[PDB]
Amino acid sequence: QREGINASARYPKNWVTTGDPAREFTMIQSAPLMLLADPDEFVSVQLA
Amino acid sequence: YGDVAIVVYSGQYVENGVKKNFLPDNTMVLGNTQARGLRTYGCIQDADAQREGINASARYPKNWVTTGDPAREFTMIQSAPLMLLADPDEFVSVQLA
Amino acid sequence: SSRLFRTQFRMVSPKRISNPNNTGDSRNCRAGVQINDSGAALGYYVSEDGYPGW
Amino acid sequence: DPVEVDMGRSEENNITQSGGTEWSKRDKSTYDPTDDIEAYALNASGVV
Amino acid sequence: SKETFTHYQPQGNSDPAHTATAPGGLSAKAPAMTPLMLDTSSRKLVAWDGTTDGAAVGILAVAADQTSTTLTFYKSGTFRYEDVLWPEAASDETKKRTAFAGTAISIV
Amino acid sequence: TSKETFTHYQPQGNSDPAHTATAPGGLSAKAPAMTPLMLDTSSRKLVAWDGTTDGAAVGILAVAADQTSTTLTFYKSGTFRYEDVLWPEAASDETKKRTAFAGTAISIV
Amino acid sequence: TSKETFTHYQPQGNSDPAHTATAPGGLSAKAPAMTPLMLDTSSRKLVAWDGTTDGAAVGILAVAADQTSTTLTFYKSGTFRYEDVLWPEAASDETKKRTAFAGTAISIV
Amino acid sequence: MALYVSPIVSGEVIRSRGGSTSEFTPGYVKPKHEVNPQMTLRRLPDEDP
Repeated sequence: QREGINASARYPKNWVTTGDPAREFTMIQSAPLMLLADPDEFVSVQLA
Repeated sequence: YGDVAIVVYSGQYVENGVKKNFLPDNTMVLGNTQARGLRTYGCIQDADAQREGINASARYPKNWVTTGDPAREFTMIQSAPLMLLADPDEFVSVQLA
Repeated sequence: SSRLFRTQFRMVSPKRISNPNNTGDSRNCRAGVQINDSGAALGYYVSEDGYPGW
Repeated sequence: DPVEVDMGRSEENNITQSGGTEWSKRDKSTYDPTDDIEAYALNASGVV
Repeated sequence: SKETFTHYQPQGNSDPAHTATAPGGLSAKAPAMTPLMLDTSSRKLVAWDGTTDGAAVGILAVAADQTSTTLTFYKSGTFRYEDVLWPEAASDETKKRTAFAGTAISIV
Repeated sequence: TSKETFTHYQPQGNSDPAHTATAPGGLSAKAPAMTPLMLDTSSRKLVAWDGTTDGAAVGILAVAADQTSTTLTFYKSGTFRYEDVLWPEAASDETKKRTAFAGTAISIV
Repeated sequence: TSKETFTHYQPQGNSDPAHTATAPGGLSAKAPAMTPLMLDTSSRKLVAWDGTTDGAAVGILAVAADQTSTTLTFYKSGTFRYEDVLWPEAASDETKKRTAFAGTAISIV
Repeated sequence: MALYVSPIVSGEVIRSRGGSTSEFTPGYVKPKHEVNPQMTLRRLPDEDP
């Protein structure tokens, strides 16, 4: 939000925490909300 | 003393609250100056150091400051000393009395 | 081969030059620029068109 | 974790002055150290 | 003709020391770095007695008194064993060390 | 022939920090590293957690110690994985083991 | 700390040649390498030398085998050292176990 | 050295010389420290008044 890159595909961020057991972590932020505006276009048939 | 070199050592170090000489009262060491030792240092177990690859190092300064409301920074040093020797028999130790 | 000179020059907006996937910069790679031991630039990570941002 | 480093020093190399004739009971005027120097240096695996 | 300047170091470890505010039923003048428990019945705040086992809930940060309805106290971190004042009731060092067991407060 | 499976060792389960603190402890026997601990209701020292008394579990030890180890170091904060803990066999209930550290900065996932 | 050391395995003592022979085996236990073996008095099979029967040991096994092994290969000639070959603890006399393989092409040095 | 190999008997084969190995692996030390900038309020024993 500070960087202004809120809207994107993927947000990788790698950083190391402070303190004596200083260890590094990686984050992969995303918010996929894939949709289809023509639901009735597709027809699914369960065969039997 | 002819062929052997004579020295007198008096170095001290400070333990928890007091000082003391490195050597006990009366020690005598037959040694050779040409004997080879090892100042070996292990890999710095530090993720931050490994971020830029300083695995094998003599020393490792490091500084950081805590976040949040309390603000206070630190000084950090890391090393893995393994002072070693080539041959053990080339040195002879005698406790005088 | 329809032209005598096959070379073409394209200017590129700086916003198209950055670290790929916005990865964190390292000692040698900074903002998508490859830096050697001597500080000379080596390579550039360029993105394609960003319009629409879709 | 308490760890150890035993180089493999022979028991001869760490001989103390245990006994009734170490250095103090000896006569300060007549007794010499050179014999002790030789008797402790000959078993040193090389020149010292 | 000698006034030593000791290095004032209340902190004892790298862990952060966060603060918190809470109403306090203090009945005296409490200096800083004062252990305190939560009242058993009224749930007010008083200085730790040194007799109740593990009742202490934190370390006071800024000195106050009875008049202070609310008070600010440390909630996390580690402090030295010496700089922190102790109630005179507490005698053995073992329970003093283990006083803040199970909490974000520790001492060395 | 001999198939050995190397596995990385991450006791941590969450990004939360894991601060360690020292305290005296009346340990009985050789306690392996990262062992649950409790506080003795009488001796006021630290011993291996029984796995039976509720809420008595105070923390998780840091370095393996023994009865001769006067001072013991142990984590105060952080989240740890259930499978990567050497619990006492007395704690035979999974949910009790899970929520034993509830109420303090030590938690389980 | 651990002094694993390195010694060159030299089971053969002297330059006398070593020969092998394959015979049916009637072992009752898992037999490691360098095991003395005698002939069974009943079924003329091969059984690891118990150490109490004198001179009845016939061969010295080369490659470790077990009960399920129908037949096995044993050394039939040569000179071998003393510490190199695993021996039964029933035999105790030093000279007797030295001369255990006397009268054959197997020698102890 | 050469003790008594007689030229009527083959003799014996002298075992080779084998070495020994040791490990002294671990190694470590870390002297952390602190500054607590709140200390800076008071005057140092240096820095004359």
